[PDB]
Amino acid sequence: RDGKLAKPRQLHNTLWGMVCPAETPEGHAVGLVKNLALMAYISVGSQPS
Amino acid sequence: PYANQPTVRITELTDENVKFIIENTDLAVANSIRRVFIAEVPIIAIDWVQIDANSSVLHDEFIAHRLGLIPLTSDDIVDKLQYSRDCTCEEFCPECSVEFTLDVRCNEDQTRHVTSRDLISNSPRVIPVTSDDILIVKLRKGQELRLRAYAKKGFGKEHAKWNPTAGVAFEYDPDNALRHTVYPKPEEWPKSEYSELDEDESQAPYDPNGKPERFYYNVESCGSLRPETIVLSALSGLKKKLSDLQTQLSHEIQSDV
Amino acid sequence: RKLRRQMDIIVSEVSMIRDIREREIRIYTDAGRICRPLLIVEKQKLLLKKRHIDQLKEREYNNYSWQDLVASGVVEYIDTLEEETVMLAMTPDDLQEKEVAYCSTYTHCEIHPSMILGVCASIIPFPDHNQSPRNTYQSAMGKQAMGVYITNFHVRMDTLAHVLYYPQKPLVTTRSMEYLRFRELPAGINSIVAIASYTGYNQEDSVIMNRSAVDRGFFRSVFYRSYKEQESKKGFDQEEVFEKPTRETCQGMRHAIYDKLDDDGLIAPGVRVSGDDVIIGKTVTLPTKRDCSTFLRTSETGIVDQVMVTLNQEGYKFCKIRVRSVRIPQIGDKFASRHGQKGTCGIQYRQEDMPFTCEGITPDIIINPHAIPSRMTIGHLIECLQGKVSANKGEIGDATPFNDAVNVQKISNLLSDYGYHLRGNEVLYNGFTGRKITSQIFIGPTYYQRLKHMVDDKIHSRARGPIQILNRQPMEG
Amino acid sequence: MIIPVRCFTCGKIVGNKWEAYLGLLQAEYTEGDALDALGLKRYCCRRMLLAHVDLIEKLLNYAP
Amino acid sequence: TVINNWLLIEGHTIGIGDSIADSKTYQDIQNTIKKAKQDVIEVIEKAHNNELEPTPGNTLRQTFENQVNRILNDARDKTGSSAQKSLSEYNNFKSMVVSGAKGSKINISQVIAVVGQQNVEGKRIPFGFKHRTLPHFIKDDYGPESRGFVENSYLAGLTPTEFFFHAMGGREGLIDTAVKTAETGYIQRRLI
Amino acid sequence: LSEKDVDPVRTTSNDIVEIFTVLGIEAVRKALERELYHVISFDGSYVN
Amino acid sequence: MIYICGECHTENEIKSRDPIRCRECGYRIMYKKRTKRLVVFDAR
Amino acid sequence: MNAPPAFESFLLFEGEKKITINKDTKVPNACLFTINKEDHTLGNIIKSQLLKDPQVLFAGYKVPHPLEHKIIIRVQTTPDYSPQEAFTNAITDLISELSLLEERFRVAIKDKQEG
Amino acid sequence: FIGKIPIMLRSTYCLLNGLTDRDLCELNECPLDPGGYFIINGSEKVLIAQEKMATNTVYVFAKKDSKYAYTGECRSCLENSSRPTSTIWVSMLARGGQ
Amino acid sequence: DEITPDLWQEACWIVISSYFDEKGLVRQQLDSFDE
Amino acid sequence: KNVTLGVPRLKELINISKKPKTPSLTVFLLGQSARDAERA
Amino acid sequence: SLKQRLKGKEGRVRGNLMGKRVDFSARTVITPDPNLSIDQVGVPRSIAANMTFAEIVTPFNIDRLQELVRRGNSQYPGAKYIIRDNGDRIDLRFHPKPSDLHLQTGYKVERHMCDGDIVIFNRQPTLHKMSMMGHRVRILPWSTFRLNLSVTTPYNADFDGDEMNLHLPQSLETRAEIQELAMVPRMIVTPQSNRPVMGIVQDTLTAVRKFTKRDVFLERGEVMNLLMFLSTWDGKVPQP
Ligand SMILES: [Mg+2]
Ligand SMILES: [Zn+2]
Ligand SMILES: [Zn+2]
Ligand SMILES: [Zn+2]
Repeated sequence: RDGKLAKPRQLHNTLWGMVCPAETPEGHAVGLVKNLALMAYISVGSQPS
Repeated sequence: PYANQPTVRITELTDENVKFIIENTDLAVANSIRRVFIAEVPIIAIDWVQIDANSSVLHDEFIAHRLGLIPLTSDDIVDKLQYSRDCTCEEFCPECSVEFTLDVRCNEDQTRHVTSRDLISNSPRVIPVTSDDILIVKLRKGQELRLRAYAKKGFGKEHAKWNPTAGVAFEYDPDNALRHTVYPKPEEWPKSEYSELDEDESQAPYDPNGKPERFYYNVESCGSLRPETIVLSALSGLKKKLSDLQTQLSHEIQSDV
Repeated sequence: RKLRRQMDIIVSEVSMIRDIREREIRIYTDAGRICRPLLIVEKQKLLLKKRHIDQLKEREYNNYSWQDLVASGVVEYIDTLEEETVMLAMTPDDLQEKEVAYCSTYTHCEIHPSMILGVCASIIPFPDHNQSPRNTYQSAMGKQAMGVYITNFHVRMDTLAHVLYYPQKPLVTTRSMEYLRFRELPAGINSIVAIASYTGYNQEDSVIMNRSAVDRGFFRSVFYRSYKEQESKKGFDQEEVFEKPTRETCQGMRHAIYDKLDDDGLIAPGVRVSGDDVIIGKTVTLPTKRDCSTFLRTSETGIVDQVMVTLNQEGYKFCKIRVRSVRIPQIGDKFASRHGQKGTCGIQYRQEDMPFTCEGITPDIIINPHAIPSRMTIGHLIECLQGKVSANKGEIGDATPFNDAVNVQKISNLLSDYGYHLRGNEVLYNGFTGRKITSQIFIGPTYYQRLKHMVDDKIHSRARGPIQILNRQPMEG
Repeated sequence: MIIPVRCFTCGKIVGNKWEAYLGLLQAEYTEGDALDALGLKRYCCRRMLLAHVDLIEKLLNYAP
Repeated sequence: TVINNWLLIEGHTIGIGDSIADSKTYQDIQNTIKKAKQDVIEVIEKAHNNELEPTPGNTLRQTFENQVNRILNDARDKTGSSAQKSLSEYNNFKSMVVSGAKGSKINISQVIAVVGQQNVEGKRIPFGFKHRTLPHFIKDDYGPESRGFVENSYLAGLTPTEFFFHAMGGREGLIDTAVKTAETGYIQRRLI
Repeated sequence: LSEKDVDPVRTTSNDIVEIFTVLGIEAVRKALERELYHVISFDGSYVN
Repeated sequence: MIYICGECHTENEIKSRDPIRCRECGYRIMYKKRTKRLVVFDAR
Repeated sequence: MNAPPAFESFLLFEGEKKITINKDTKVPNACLFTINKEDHTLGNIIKSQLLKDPQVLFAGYKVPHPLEHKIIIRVQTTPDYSPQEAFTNAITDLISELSLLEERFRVAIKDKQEG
Repeated sequence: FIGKIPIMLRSTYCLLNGLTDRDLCELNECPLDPGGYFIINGSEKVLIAQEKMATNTVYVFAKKDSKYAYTGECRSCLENSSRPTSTIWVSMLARGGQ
Repeated sequence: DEITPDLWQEACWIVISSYFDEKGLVRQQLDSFDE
Repeated sequence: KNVTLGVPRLKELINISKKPKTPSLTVFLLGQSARDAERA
Repeated sequence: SLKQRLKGKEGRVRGNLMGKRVDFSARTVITPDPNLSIDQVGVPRSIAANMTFAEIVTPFNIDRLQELVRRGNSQYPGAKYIIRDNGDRIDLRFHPKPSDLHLQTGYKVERHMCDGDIVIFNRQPTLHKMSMMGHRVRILPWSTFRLNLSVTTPYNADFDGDEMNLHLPQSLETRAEIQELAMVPRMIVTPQSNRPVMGIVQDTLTAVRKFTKRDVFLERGEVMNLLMFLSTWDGKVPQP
């Protein structure tokens, strides 16, 4: 439902340095499947105590 | 209406390459000679491999592929050797093939390089050219490669392994007097090693009456034949192609009438 | 900020965002936040100094690593939310250097702008000289190229595996490729590619391949198909076992030859197989015993590479059989460069037929000039020009995207030093006639890839085949 | 995986130059200098050794 | 068959030499782009100083964007025509365009002179960040560089920001192609 | 259409339903032609 | 009917009926030995 | 699966004629020579030798298909000269030239090897 | 004993943890293999990262079709407890109603 | 003292090389599972 | 200004709908207002 | 239930009547062939040797069809089956004994597809008439379908991995239908826009532009070479 409200296929400005701007499957999955940029890191989480 | 009277001036003759110039010839004859160098000069190459044991990291037809590409000395034996198809034997015999054997077992901690030096032939005339040696496969301790192969006659038109040349440099009109190539900017183009122009000059003046002549060759040999032997074989091979065609043409003309 | 940079109480992955206008400070510690390392800039200067670089140069035998840069407060991770409050410099040498004061409050700097690209886009050479969709197409094609997918591929038994005989590392490469190990496990070969209209067989994204080069192993590859079969004793009445069926023992057996099978019902390694052959002989006892042996597809024709016999997770005896099939490049096989220039092989010419330079060099691949103008893959032309300088110079060319030290003019000047036209054009002679071609052909080394899509895997015909019993309509048999 | 026997473009022998090429590099030769020492003049043959990856070495790290 | 065999003599290629232009042509393109940027700066100053009067049927923002876009659109055309005139009779980009075989005038200009303005949904690159297209610009930066105007050609290469904005503009083409494939034959099967 | 000083002849709408209920089916036939032609010829394409 | 152990590479003759397992290693992954039949390769 | 044997390009199968002559009815004194299992090596050399004949009005060759191994040589001669006669004289001249080239290349090899 | 957890290869709980490249080759493992996947019935399975909206954050959106002029949602989740996320909406009813 | 522009290209890729010496390319998957 | 075109507009015509996406008119003036901007 | 069997996109009425798999169809990758006519499609030997056309035995072709039966499946071109006047099918490869393989008028010999056979060639999506045109089969020695470069435009086909379907009409009546209605030359001009649907393309279009320039001059030898590729040439060399 969330994806319907706003189109996520478009390459958003904020993907810079986080998601590769070029790599995306062609076809029905354009812009929906993404790939991390080389130095992109996803936080594993920690306690805010 | 009749044949050209071509002349030959050999400029360099080593064990690897022969550089020569042919003059007073047509471009078609000059080109057909260089195509025969590559595609129609017979040599001897391995075209049959049975692998009795292969524990190496390369599969069987990887090894066979590498064996076929190993050049074998075929300078004088090739002429008297027969084609297996033409030979009447039971698919193989000394008159149409040369047997090879390779039996290498690695029993040492040091990696064993299976080279062409390990290829052993029953004919002393036909041996691997290198005997640095050509690497066939590297063997780890406990790995073995046991095979027997047959080397038969063939020319490069069938497979690139029977091509005796390691590069055929062909050239004509180095100064572009004929304007067979039009340079958008002649000044940007380096001079040919055969060029006879001054440093300031970039192109020879256009020769409207000129014809392609004085063709330059540099036939580099892989090792199977001597570079001079390739050219001599090519001229006789091309001559045999035409004489065969003439013989067939004569019968066809007779049948028509 | 100070605590995070000292790593005292605040871990590196904690993002603190201040919305000055909204009077809100948002601190995020949860997981799932995507962040990247950025160099910290203070007073229009990098906190990264020569001393940090020197210590990193002796990375080993020094215990100095990336973590010391983070601990030293020289680099920190910035997530997307924090990036909205960050004034970022693309480079230190240009952005925060004294100049017209566009901005004097840079807070961070990029380590290198080329890190925006991912794994597959990081092998594209000169991706900033290509039209963007072509970089997207290559990222797709790069995942379908052939090479050595993993070093221990002999031990593995995968349903499908393609291995190139002679993978090469690109002559022209990107700095990022050092970390993808693309050098260690390359997927492709450096091809002498001529951009010419030779005989019309490279038209409409088709390719003319050198038959002599193919004869020498050019883009030769292996195809491994692994078949797994397990025998299940479920059901008291039925008990399937591995053994070659015999006419007298089994009531019904196909006319296919079972000589290939061993006494254990499994074909031995090193045996040619085809459609008519049976690789696994499995017979199920009737409630004589019916046979349920496995057959190969008519298309496949290879040699049994490996036969392993084990007990699966369920504890049932099962065997994996790997069939080896060598795939020599032929007409219809797809080939691609690293710039979205994908095409099938239209025809193959022997070395004598191919056009040749004055040195006797014939291109391995000839591509149509009409592929470039629409796609605007100038990076393909620059890669060929750089690769020509690389092969002659003996140095691997650098095609990092946003490099000001490299440009076509600099590459062209280098090519002149080696006795070649500065723009990579050469005078080619017609292979058929030997006459000089009036136009000088752009020729040089380009990294090409063989794609998994072979024509043999695709060609298929149907002519009065095995219809379905229920529907009385065609079906695969 | 292993050095090709022939240069793809011209068929020149290259299979007996990988070990010498590695030896020359160990002798502080530049890659271009080593190729010139080995007789590789055409850039098609220089391509063969300059771009070769010798995976057979690591394949031998797995016991048969 | 007849001309495929004459082309064996004439030959046809394309290479780096066809993507280059004269140093004089490069200077002319640079002057046009340098002046075009200054023109956009002046339009920004008028808007900033409230000296920009909206045109009928458009708000102030639409008026500014229209004025900026025409300046940059004119600059691309001026540089594109200049690059085309520099081409010689021998140029292979021109030969394929002139015959109509492949490519167009815009392709030549992009390769040689300027890639041009990148648009998402018909507008310049949006302020996806907070009043910024990228974190590398100042807030409320309406200049050509900030909003997705590629001042370089494909031969010269794009800067990291231009590379990303060009990727943003190129993603729109990728999405549209996928939609058309989905829509392909839908109307036909309804009409039939 | 009824508004004064407004051409009651050339004035039209791009809504087929509005045309149908105001002018008729034959007006729709002509209006549908023009709408269908306009979309087809927008990009310069031609259909018989 | 020789099977090579995947762990110790021991060649052991195994019948169809008896369980598949290394005689001395105890390993449960067995590879068939290469066929004694001769297969011809053309070095093409 | 459809790959043809490499020898099919130069080996005649049973019942295949190396050369066949067909009269070209469009123009007088014209014949078509269909040579099997030949390529540009013999087509170009023969065709160029024919053009040196002043009695040969037209000489050309072609490979109808690269995947096939036939060359068609069309020769039109003057009324007093036969296309078959032109073809035979063309081959003899080529054989004469090639024989002369062999002799002179052999002499050159001796000269260079001698010193 | 309560069950078995599939283990991601080359992770701290994988057998190939801390093994040197030579050790990996002894185990017939490619040192260049990055790990990061699971072997499930012999199949190497990779878990694709799933992109979802951040929790505990107030987001104000506008829907034209719906009956609310604006809606400020907040998907609330505990600090690593009660995986289910409860979403609360605070919507301002549209002015369309007359 | 300070990294000059003539040394920046070498310096920045030493920083990048050290980053991949420590993290690799699938550190996200492994770190997530370890947690 | 902008109006629906291409497939979506083609879809609307064949899919005749009481509410098009971008309903609009084209009013023509038959008096002096046609040639007089102020009167228009 | 019975209602389920009919319902759905895969139901009998829709999934088995409006569209269905068909015999005597082939599909493979397409590659260029400038040496073929526009109305000619190159076909792999394996595809041709697998697909057959039933030829009614007549005294005109009694001997020719007899040879194909003798050659059989082993040798191409041969035949796969014999259908007697009874309508019963005989599998040739099982038993090649000529005694049981005598032919007579009224027999149908399912000979292998040969050169000149009419086929329907299709690229999907099939958007207009020119997406299913008729071609003459040309057996060629590799594993791809060949297309003249001009017919790529009507098919919207490219040689970068595209695959096209080959359908072989199986009777004289349907074979004559393709010849007189659906062959490529009859499709040159489309009624959609009353203009040609295929034209000259990349190399030939770029080269014909150069070829027709005012300063293109051809020597005697060159002209005789170009005339060898002019099938309609009347044999007279024009005055230079
Ligand atoms: Mg395609
Ligand atoms: Zn013999
Ligand atoms: Zn070479
Ligand atoms: Zn054991």
